[PDB]
Amino acid sequence: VPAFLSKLWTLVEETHTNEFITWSQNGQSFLVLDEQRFAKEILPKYFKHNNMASFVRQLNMYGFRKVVNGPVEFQHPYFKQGQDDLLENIKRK
Amino acid sequence: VPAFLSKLWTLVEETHTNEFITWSQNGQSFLVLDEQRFAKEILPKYFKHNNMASFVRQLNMYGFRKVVNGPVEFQHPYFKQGQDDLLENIKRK
DNA sequence: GGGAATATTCCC
DNA sequence: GGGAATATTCCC
Ligand code: NA
Ligand code: NA
Repeated sequence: VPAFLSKLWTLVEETHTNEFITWSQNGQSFLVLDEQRFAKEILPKYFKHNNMASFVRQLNMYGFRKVVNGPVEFQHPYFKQGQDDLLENIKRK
Repeated sequence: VPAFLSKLWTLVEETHTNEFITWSQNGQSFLVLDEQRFAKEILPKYFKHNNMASFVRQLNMYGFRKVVNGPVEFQHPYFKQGQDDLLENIKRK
């Protein structure tokens, strides 16, 4: 499991970040709320940048898809709450 | 000129970093003094890491060579004090 | 030092 | 969103 996936799981799961990034209700996707504050305040604590576009570039590199200020939602079939055993099934493109 | 070369020039030229990274006497190379403190304190102000090996990986990627705690010295034929016009001649391998 | 994997940036 | 350039990491 590459660092991006382990950090992303920690990021979503961690309670102290849930103001900005957290599981959806059904646990089959995650939400990013307050994207401007998320990228300035949260991203540089886990990654080497503060750019939402670079975070989303990584999501796309691992096959995450968007779920169609305001919350944004992303999903991967093998990124599921309580099922971190599926993380090894996610492949970098 | 890629970001590494412009930052490296700024890093060497800047007086406030000369405790750790500075031109040699003849201006044809630069010196890194106190490498442990250089990488913990100076590198993360200009790059996205604090690892001497990653800085040296970039030097090698641009054709810099080492000049044979203790000071270490690096040179490139087109990295010359007062001649930043030569920076465009440095090529990434 | 350098090849190659992953990360970030840049641009279409 | 994704190709490709540059940056950083990892390993030999
Ligand atoms: Na969270
Ligand atoms: Na300096």
